[PDB]
Amino acid sequence: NAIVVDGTTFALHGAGMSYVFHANTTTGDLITDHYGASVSGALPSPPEPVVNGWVGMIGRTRREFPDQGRGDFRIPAVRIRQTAGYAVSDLRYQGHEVRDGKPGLPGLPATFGEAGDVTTLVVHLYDNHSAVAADLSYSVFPEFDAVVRSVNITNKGNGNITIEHLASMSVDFPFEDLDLLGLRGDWAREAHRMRRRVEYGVQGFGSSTGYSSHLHNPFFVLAHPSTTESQGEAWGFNLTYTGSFSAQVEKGSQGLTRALIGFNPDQLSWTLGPGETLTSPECVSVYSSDGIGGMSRKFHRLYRKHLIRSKYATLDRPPLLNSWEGVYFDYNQTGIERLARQSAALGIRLFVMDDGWFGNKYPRTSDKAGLGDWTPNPDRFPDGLEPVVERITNLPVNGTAGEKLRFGIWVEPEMVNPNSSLYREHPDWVLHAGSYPRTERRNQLVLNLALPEVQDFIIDFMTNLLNSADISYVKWDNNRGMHEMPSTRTYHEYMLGLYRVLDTLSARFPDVLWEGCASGGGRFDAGILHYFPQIWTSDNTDGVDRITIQFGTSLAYPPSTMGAHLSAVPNHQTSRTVPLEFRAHVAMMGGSFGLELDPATLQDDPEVRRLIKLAEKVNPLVINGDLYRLRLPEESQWPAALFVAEDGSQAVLFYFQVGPNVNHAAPWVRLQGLDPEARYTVDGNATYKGATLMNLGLQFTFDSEYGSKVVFLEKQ
Amino acid sequence: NAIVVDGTTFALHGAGMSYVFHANTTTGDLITDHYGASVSGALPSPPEPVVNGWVGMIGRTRREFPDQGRGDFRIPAVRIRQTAGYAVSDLRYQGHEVRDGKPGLPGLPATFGEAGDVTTLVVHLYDNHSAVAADLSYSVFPEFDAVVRSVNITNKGNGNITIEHLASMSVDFPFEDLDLLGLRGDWAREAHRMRRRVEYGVQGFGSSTGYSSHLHNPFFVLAHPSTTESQGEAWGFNLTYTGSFSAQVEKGSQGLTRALIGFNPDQLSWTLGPGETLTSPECVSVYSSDGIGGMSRKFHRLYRKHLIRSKYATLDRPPLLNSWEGVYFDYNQTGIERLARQSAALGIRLFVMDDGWFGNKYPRTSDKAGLGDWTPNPDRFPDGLEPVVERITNLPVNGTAGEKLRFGIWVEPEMVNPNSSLYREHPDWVLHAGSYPRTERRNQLVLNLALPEVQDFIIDFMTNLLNSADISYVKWDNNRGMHEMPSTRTYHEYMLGLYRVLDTLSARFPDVLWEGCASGGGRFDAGILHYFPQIWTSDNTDGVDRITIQFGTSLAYPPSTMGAHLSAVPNHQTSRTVPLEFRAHVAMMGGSFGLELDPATLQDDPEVRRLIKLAEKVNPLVINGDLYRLRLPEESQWPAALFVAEDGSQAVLFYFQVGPNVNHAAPWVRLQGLDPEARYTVDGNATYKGATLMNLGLQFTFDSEYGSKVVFLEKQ
Repeated sequence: NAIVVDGTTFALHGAGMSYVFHANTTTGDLITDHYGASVSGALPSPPEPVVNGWVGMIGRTRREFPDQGRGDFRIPAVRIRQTAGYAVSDLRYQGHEVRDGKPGLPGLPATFGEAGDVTTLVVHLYDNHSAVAADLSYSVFPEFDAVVRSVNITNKGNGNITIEHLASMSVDFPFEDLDLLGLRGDWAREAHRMRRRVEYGVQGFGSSTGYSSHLHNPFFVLAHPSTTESQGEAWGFNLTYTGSFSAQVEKGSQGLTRALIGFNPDQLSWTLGPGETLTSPECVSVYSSDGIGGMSRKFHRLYRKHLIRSKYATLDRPPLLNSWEGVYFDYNQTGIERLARQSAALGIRLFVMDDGWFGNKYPRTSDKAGLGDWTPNPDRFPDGLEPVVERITNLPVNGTAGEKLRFGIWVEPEMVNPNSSLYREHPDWVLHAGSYPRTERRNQLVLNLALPEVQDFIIDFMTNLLNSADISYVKWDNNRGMHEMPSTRTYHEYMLGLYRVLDTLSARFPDVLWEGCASGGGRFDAGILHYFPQIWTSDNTDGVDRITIQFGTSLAYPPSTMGAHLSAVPNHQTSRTVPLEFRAHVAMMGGSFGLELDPATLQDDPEVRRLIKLAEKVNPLVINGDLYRLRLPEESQWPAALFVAEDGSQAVLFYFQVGPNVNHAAPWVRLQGLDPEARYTVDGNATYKGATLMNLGLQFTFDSEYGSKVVFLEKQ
Repeated sequence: NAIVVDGTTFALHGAGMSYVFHANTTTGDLITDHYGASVSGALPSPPEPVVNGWVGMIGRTRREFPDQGRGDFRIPAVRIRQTAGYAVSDLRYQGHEVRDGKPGLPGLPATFGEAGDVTTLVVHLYDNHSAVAADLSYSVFPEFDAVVRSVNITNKGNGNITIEHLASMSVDFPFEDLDLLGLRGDWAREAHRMRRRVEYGVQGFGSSTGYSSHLHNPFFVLAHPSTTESQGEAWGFNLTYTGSFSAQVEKGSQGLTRALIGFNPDQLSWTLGPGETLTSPECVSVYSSDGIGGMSRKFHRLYRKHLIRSKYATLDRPPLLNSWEGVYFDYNQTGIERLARQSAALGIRLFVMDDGWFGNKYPRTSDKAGLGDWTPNPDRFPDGLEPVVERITNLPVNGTAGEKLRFGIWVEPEMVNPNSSLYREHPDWVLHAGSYPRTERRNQLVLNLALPEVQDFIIDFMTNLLNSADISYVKWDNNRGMHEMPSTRTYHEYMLGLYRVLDTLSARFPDVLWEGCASGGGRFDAGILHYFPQIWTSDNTDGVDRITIQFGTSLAYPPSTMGAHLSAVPNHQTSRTVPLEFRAHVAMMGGSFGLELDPATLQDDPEVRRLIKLAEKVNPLVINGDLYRLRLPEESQWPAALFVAEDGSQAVLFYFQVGPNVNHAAPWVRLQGLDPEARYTVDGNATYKGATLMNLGLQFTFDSEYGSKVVFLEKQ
């Protein structure tokens, strides 16, 4: 009984969430009644508001699919330029259907589930005067208090129409003070938490790169001002889409707040011919009454159970060594094998050969050539790739007894250098607008994945690459945004093309571990997580800054999803030097731990082998546990996080001291998410009751500029 | 004409400040009218308030010298236990006197000036029921907008009275929003700026250590919430005292705000026999209508001209090398001359021998023995101190053509180790209370400077030490607070003793550079500064923390006063590693630049030598210039300071980037204090108008974790 229909009243009920709206059988419009904690039985209906001035009754109600141009002066969820040239729309309720389970989304990633886990309501709207239909989908995963929404615009007329704006999700909030949380950043500093009070007017963010981007993530939280990581009410929203997007919160004149996410309107002019349909990407919505952190934990469990479809969602990731920051472009066969040998002697189970291996006539010896020609470079691999992959995958891994090293490889399929062979043959494969200059970023242009030719070029050279040697890992990079485009339609057709490609290649190679990447987290979104079980979090590999970046990213996405590598010091992006154990402890909070340096530069082998076994020990709890962000880096210089097994048997605490703490008391870190009346053994020694660890806590002191502790808890 | 008297109205006028109060003919009370920017002529009087409830008229007025116990329930400026046992006091105006110049204070440090720079009004109050006189002094330095206040209480009856509380200055503000600024800290983190809204109730701070302490400085600012370093009204208050203090700011039930500073009342129980007198220390107050930075510049120029009496107040300090961090206790004759030789090799002009040189039967080889025994250790100085100091003062200074190195020494006169000959001889000289444990801090006790025996002991061993070799610099340290006291009287009696000793010694050796110290800034107050031209700012020598520490101290005291040493890395207090040029540039903001490291551990002699020459070049501006804090380290990671010559012909700009600035724009630093129409050549290259440098500014970028720039300006 997760969806309940009485009359025109639709109720979606999770475990501790409820979402209730109804159709007004006088105006035909869908009106929101409640989105929050559980309600049941009869609900109080609001007294009718007195109407004065220009704002009519339509400007005073909470709406679910608001249009503009018939009296509502607030931001709309939809804009349609009709065939006759009006931008008016009057979509009136027509009927509905409830079904158990969740239909797929055509050509797009979506959450999925079976009849027990999820129930779906589709509501049908129709415009009599313009012959346009809109179908609104609502799915409830009741276990996670999640509501997944998406919308369809179908043109049933006889001329064309243009969708000038189409929000995936559109919720109207009652009059109450709200705070908006987002993640903002840029290259080497993605996912910085920002929190601001919602003001009369518009605030929000989006992306115009054509991808979800480093600048803003397609994610935001509305909270009461008093809401913390563990107290109070939060509403999260996540767009399942890798393209441009727009997120907007508007507190209207009357005091109700409108929140909406979907396509970036400015890159959506979607012509619909008679009989065509536009399908928005899904938006996943979570409510929590247990603070922002409760909201995150439901997201994390939902994505790990009903979004990440790869067989690695719950499997542990091998500690890897990536060759980029250790060797950059300057190597050949000889060096790659040197890195692989030192890798397996240290206990690393997977070796990744990053940029620099490909191109022939135009070799990838720098930023400036070879993207597009995806065959090994004979100057560097004279007998091909397969014999080197062969010798690398015969190296035994230290401290393992049995297992041999695995090999992975870097690719950037959507891109081409002008100085390449592919570009010389197919210069029209790239994104461009007529005769305008083809602007480069890092000397490359973007391939037009809206063309089926370009799609099959990528599908084919990756199928051939993965069948040419023993490759069990692919890092799929993407190092610039879209600039000039042959039409506004191409923004979303590129993404439909990329999804066909990612869908084919990941279904075709289910045993490859695929890592997304885009100069780090430039495409860190649920859209990519559907096909890839993990994403390179950031090119910033500095211990101190990775704590801010990993904490912010975990606001929406599960730590299982985050790649994190121990790097060399002084750090190549910050120039900051941080001790080796601090750097490692930070990386162990990523689902996929690894090294990214020349192992020749690290001289304490027993320490490194000791940190790699610790990484393997904590990796199961990071993959499958629940995260409690005990102390945020934004609030203090002692950030801390707690991973609790889903069944409470075990926990691991990461606790850091960032600044020096000169001549001063240290705080107490208090845990949460334990059993108050249970006993827990802390790091094999003392034994405390759950209530003590949660209401008193532990205190750690350091006499150093940087300090860190990884502490294990066993229940009894 | 700085003091205008009209009947019972008293007006104190400065360049842009007026301070106006009057005696109420009917009540005898001194009422404040205005403490702010200039007024003249007739002043508007407040309409009379309506009285309802328990708070009578006395609780609704602005009072100059408030008592309690006659209907004013607000915090009082004085409390006297009369001979009959009452704590009541009705001091009424009897008369006044205006004089040119300014009297000194009996036994206490105080500001000074001759006729043309300062004028003084004394108001006589007298209580006829109890025979108690009180005399309030107001002095105006018109050029600096400074009012200095102090009060004597004289017992003129036939019994004893007790002064249980006596504030040095007390102002009632009208009803208006106020912010309170102070300097808080502890060892190795002195002088952190703090700012808070003033609230209904009490707020403030003080010292219970017997000295002015690292924990709070005897200083505070009242400013409007909108007030910045360069805009708005600010009222500063500074207590010229090295002992315990209390500063309280109370917003009363009616909304007037009472500010008071003076003796700590809990450490003041002063009994006056018939005819006896108590003098409070003076309180300097500065008003500025040009922001908190304008108030500091007036404090800085007033202290340099009218407080710091040493001949070094406006003399350049020689670059010095201190042995403490390079060698600690472990050395003898041979290592001291090594350090001196190497120091002269770098261009260092003054070599200071720090702790560890003294002691005989209980040698000072560590923290645990020898304080009290101020003869040179024969195990470390077999032929005495004079032969070594002779060879040291013969070393020529490199790049100086002629000058010979000077020698300095460290002493801690007010302290004794139980393991010392002094203590076995005179065990009763230490501060103690009967048979209570003599609790130690850093293995030492405090000598009771209230006893003339102790004073004459300190004068004698310092005079014999300074006459026994060619010593031109003394570092007077003091490494613990007071604990047990033979009586409450002793808190102030100690200070009167300490000041007699500092007066005697500092006038007996006017050509020694005296530098105060107390575990860094434990006695960084106007009291010491009267006798010593510079003070060791903090034991923390980390370059990043000294920015905060030095900017903070500069809120009250001039940069010519602050000692700063370039240290080695990793830092001994923080463990931080910071680049040498950064470290060096931070230390050039203090008046006495120095080195505190073993010269053999230097990565670059040529770069050190070039940095010492740069210190000698910036020093005249730091000693005599006006400080403009352009950007505060509490507000961004780009702190900046500007020293402008009094005549505006030259300026030095210090600019810092503290953390890394990864992939992000940098701010503009905008100057101030220049002539908008003059032209100024920047670092011998470009030439810009003053308005351009002030309204647009300069921009600096960095590819590193830590950046710094020292940029010189010359009028044309």
